[PDB]
Amino acid sequence: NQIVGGIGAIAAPVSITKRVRGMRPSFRQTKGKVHIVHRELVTSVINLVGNFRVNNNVSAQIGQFRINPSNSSLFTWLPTIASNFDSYRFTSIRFVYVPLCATTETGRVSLFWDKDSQDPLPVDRAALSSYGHSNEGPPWAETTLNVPTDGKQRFVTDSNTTDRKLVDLGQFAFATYAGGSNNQIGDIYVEYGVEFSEAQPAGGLTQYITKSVGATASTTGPSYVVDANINVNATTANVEFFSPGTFLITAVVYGSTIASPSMAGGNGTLIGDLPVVGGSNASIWTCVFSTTGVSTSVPTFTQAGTGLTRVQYTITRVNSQTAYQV
Amino acid sequence: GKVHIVHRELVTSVINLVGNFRVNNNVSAQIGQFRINPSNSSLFTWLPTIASNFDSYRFTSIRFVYVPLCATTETGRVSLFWDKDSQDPLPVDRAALSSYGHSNEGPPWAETTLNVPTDGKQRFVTDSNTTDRKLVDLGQFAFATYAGGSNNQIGDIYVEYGVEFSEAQPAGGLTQYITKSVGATASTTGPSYVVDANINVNATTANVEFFSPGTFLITAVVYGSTIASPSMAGGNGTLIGDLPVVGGSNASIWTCVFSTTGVSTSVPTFTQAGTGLTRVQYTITRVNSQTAYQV
Amino acid sequence: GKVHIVHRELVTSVINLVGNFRVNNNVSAQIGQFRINPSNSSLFTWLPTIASNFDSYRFTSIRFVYVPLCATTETGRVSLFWDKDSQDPLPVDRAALSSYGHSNEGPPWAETTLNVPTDGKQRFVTDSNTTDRKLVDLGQFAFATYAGGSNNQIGDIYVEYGVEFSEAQPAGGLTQYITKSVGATASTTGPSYVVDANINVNATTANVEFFSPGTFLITAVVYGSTIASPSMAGGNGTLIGDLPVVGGSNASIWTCVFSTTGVSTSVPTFTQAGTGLTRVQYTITRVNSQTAYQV
Amino acid sequence: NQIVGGIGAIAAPVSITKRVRGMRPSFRQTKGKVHIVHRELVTSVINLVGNFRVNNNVSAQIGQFRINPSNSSLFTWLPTIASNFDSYRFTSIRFVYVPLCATTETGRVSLFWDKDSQDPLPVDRAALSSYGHSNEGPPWAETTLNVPTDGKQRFVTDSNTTDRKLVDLGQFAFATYAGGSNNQIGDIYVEYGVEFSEAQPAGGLTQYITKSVGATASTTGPSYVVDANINVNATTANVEFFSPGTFLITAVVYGSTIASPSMAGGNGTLIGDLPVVGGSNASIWTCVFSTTGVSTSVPTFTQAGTGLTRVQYTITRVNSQTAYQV
Amino acid sequence: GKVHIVHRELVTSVINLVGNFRVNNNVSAQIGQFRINPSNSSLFTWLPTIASNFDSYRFTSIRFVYVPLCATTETGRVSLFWDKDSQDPLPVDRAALSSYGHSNEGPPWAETTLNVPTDGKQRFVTDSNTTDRKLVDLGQFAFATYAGGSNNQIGDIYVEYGVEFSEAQPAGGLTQYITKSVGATASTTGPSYVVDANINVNATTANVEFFSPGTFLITAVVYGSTIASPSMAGGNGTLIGDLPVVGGSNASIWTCVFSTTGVSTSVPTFTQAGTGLTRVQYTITRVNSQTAYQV
Ligand SMILES: [Ca+2]
Ligand SMILES: [Ca+2]
Ligand SMILES: [Ca+2]
Ligand SMILES: [Ca+2]
Ligand SMILES: [Ca+2]
Repeated sequence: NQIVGGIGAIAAPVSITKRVRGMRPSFRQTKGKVHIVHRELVTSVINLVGNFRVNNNVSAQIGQFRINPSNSSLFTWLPTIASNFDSYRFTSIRFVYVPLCATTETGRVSLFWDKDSQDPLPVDRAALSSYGHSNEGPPWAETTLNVPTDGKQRFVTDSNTTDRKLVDLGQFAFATYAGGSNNQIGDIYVEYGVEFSEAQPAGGLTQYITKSVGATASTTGPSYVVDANINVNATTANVEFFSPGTFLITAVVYGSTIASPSMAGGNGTLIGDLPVVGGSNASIWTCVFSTTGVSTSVPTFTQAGTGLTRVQYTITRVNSQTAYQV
Repeated sequence: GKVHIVHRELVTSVINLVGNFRVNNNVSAQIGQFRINPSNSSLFTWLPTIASNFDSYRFTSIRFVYVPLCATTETGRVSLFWDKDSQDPLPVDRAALSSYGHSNEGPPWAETTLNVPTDGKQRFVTDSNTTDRKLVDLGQFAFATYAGGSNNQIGDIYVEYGVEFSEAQPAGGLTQYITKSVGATASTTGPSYVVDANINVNATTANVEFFSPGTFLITAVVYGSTIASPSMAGGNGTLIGDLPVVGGSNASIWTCVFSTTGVSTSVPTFTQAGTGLTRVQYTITRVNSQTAYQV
Repeated sequence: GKVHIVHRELVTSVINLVGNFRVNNNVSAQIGQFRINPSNSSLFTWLPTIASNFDSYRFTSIRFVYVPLCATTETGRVSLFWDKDSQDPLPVDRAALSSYGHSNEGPPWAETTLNVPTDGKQRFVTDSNTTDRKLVDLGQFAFATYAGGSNNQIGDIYVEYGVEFSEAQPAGGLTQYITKSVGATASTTGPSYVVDANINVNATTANVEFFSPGTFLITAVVYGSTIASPSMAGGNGTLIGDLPVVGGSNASIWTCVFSTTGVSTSVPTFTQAGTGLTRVQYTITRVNSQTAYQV
Repeated sequence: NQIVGGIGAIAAPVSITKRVRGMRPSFRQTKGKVHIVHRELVTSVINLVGNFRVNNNVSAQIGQFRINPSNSSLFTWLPTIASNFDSYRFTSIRFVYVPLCATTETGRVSLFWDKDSQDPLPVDRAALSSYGHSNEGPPWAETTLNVPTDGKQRFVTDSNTTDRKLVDLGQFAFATYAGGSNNQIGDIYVEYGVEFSEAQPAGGLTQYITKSVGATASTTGPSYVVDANINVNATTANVEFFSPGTFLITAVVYGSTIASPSMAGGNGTLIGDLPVVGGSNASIWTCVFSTTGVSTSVPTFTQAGTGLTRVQYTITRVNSQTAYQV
Repeated sequence: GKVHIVHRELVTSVINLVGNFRVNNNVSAQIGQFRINPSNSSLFTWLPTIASNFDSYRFTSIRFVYVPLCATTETGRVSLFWDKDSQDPLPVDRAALSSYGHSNEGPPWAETTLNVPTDGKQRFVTDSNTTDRKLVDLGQFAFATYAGGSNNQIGDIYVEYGVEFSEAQPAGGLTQYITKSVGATASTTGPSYVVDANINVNATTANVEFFSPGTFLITAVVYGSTIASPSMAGGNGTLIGDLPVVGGSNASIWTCVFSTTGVSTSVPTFTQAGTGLTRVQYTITRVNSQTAYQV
């Protein structure tokens, strides 16, 4: 209760941390608009040593916390009920950072908001500091930013909508530029109040991406993945995720002879059987698996093959007890 | 007729030593060098890209903050102070800075602000010509640190201002032109990104490092006998482009785009070797990351 | 948090022909190239160095004016007009020319103004530019001359405006980057001080020529067989510094500071010959005069 | 905000430290007496391990925080305006110690006040504890002492005044006797209110000391240095400072042949050129330099020479842009 | 400065089938295709002849009615609904359309209206370029029918609107240009009268039918080997002029003026045979009955 002498001074403890409760969502209707407020987390920030890095990976994949109720990577409970509406408006939203490391962890972190959604995620240390809404902060003290709202209603991303910039409240991000260690530091909570209007039949929750050696990116659906998948001719069909959760996939390739997908030795763990067939001109392989984060080498599938023409996947989110013949 | 911007940006990092007294992260203190003026590119880093398109200013309110970066277990004393004329000499011992009328010390694990009083008069922005550079500034800012116990970056300082420009001039750009020879130094031209410190004589000696953050585009020509390639790796700043290079008999021209974090270490940024050298030139611009030389 | 800038500046020169139709000084006319947007470096000159530090703009007033820099003894009507959607394809006849919602036809020796209305909307500037640059602009400006005349310069167009920026970005650069292989249809980034008019195949063909005024700092690499030195003189643009150059075996790098103006005479500005070439790169930026090379 | 359990107890944090502001001085006149109150620092205490030590060096140089408005070693802003008066009186003065190390730094420190000014600075551990005004304290908690004032007016030390004991309010000191490490620990602030009376033409701010093999100490002016300079016959003319700041010096020696002053390899850094001439019977060398602290071996000038008779210096305080031909 | 018209015109007919679920009178539903926008010539039929002379609009109030045409003894369910973005996919079963917030069903022998809410913002009219075509529209309208028991036209739907145009553009016309080859489809240009469905390969196969009402003027060129004459009789639409025609060896050009009612059947409208064909072109304009090719 009493800190030892002297008096009236600044004291630095070993750790400070708020304790949180999982409050329920609460609804409210008003003039045909349904209003819902809730709080959940997004991710936990991890730092490197001696290297600038933003959003837990070095490629940093522009977007990826695109603030929009259809985005599953940021909101984890909102988008499965936001697919019943075609318009929204944020009435209040703030990002809360709460630490979970000791005071002896070093490396000053930051989190910030941009208004558009294709500014290519800065690399210089000085370019981070000059956003209009940010918080410089040490990695052991809580920091919160508000992000300003509008009156304009936007759309809730049911189609491809390639100029995905007029329908977004902005973009959220965070970065670290010192350190330290290679541990978790804290986790970012977001609490928010939204509106919805003009109810709709339920849209899909299934991504369909295509990739040949060319146009990247002829995709549709909610971006569980984005254009980060490597194939040229060689032992090259690499898929890796960044969004957490557990998914149901189905793949189809084309070209010369192939091999089996070697998922072992990387992120994400099997849960079923993954039946596979092919090896002459095309092959199909479906699976179901869970994954956690994360940024690392030797990515999550490394389908080799010999000489390839096209590849295309379908991704959908599903629980545990949906796998194959167990 | 008078614009009025309000912004909060970065200045520089701080680096303490093991129990001495340093002002603005060097010995010998480089008199001036943080004169607060919207064209001084060495302290502001977003402001002077628009102060080149004006001539007069008036700071309506300005404060300097200091946020921590280090662990709470590191000893130190950081201090922030302000003299109202630009070329009174900087102090040399820690006992002197208690006498400044606008000062604020504090431990390196807590935030620290100070205001700096303004006045309702207008000044000029151009500083390449005014000797003396004394009535064209609103003052002079300097920080200092005096304790142990490491050599690590233990924070940085941010400004929070409000300006009033008037009667615009045409934008000449933000490029530098740094010549150098084995002799008189250094005949700069432009803003002050970098710096009257770039070691080169005749031997394996053509060294340039930076001390301001940000991403940059540099071109350079050299002269003399056989020049080796610039091996940029090992020091501060990382390559983002392709680094084209040519020559090696009488001259060698090479462009680069990169970004540096500013904090320093040993083995500086570029470090061309060469064999026997005469002179060198540098043009430094600040530009973003999309404009990289592709491979 | 809304700055407000009022300023007046130049766009481009106007040249006419011996009795034909032409929009914006060429016949291919390259749809949308004078879209009005604060980050359009081909339209504004002083503005986009400020505009690359913000996201949301709003013109509060904008007014175009045409002054004659020509004698009163020559004929050929000029015209100014404005279209609020940014890719209607640039008409061909005289008849549909002078019937927009805002236009002012005039003779080539008289001063001619053009108001253009504003909206109370926030629009983004340009940031990794979209595929329908139509919701982000406040309109599209173009001029046209017909039934001259001669083949000389007969005036230039100035812009008065007033803007409100908001939501400050980090400092994007003002340098651009253009690569050109053989059969290229170039990829670029940053502003647009040039567009895809820079011809090269394998022969004495490595050409680039400007249209926008002002001083410039360029760097350029080439690749292939032996490369001749660039021969600047004979056409547009005047050298101001040293022009260092090296290479001639597989790749040559050269850097220039220069100033150019206005009309293209019938020869491009730099004209490297070479003997066999693969690809060329450029890095254009806008500087002032004293950032030259001093040998 | 809330310390974890239990409740109503004593908690030890990682660090405590006050944050300070550089308040301006403020003047006041009353009945012909000018009254001025101000706060500034003096030094930062550094400790050894396993050895008793007082005022950051082992020789400890009796005096050296002699509390008097002419003393530059303690007050750093006062003496340049206290040279316009011939009498003073302290109305309120306290010494404040504020920590800057972590809790894991050990070695209990102390600071104390004596009333005279030639008590020879104790060496025994027990002799430290029994001063009439002191504070035993750990090196991580703030401790303050007041020091009692009088009504008696004293003089402000414009002359040699060899019995420099009736004109002083006392003597300040501090010491450490355990540890620990070899780091800085904290710094001592002094806040004080003075008076002045009977204004004067401005006296000098220039010390002139002499030294031969004999009478030590035939000096004048403000004691920037004190009798700590070694010369006997041999390669022996050693000068080292303890007061911080930057100075203008001029030296003159006598005797047999000499050598150049080798300032490199110790405390204090060059700033100009130091022209030097001589080498037959006498030699002159001036310089200008800054120094920081400090107590170490191989002192700051080590003028060697061969066989010497006298040496005498002149010291004055001056800013940076006063050096030779740059 | 802003015009304001109020009008009530025709959209299209409705045709039910024997007990299935069809949306907008076809299977596969053709995503979009009734995006409500004054340039969408596929739903309005008097409006876009004046919306080509403007750029912006704002519907101030708009309702859609459905009047009956069939006998009262015919079973059916017609429905009218509206999604507020233009490229959400259309429903595929009758169970889905109960979830739309603005819907109104009814029997095919009674009148049925629905409103559609507006908003006070202005959009653009041009849709040849905006991908995505999503923020330039006020919504998307579609009807559907789900019962028996015939294949007859059982009504039609009418709009009743009020628009506010502003800042006119010059009238380019209303012509189409529909190229086609045995391969990629179809590279339209202009309004959407007709349609990405016109069957032709090489055999007795060059078929074009319409689905919008009105009187029209079409020209067409063909290519390949021997072409037969267009036998227009037997299908929808009646000749009103002379039908001139020429050629039959490498190409054949033919103009026609006619009117079609739109409702469909088998054996489509024109149906040229030919022998072996390469490509075909069509220009379709809407024009009245006095402009017929006389005999
Ligand atoms: Ca939607
Ligand atoms: Ca000027
Ligand atoms: Ca931004
Ligand atoms: Ca005296
Ligand atoms: Ca138009």
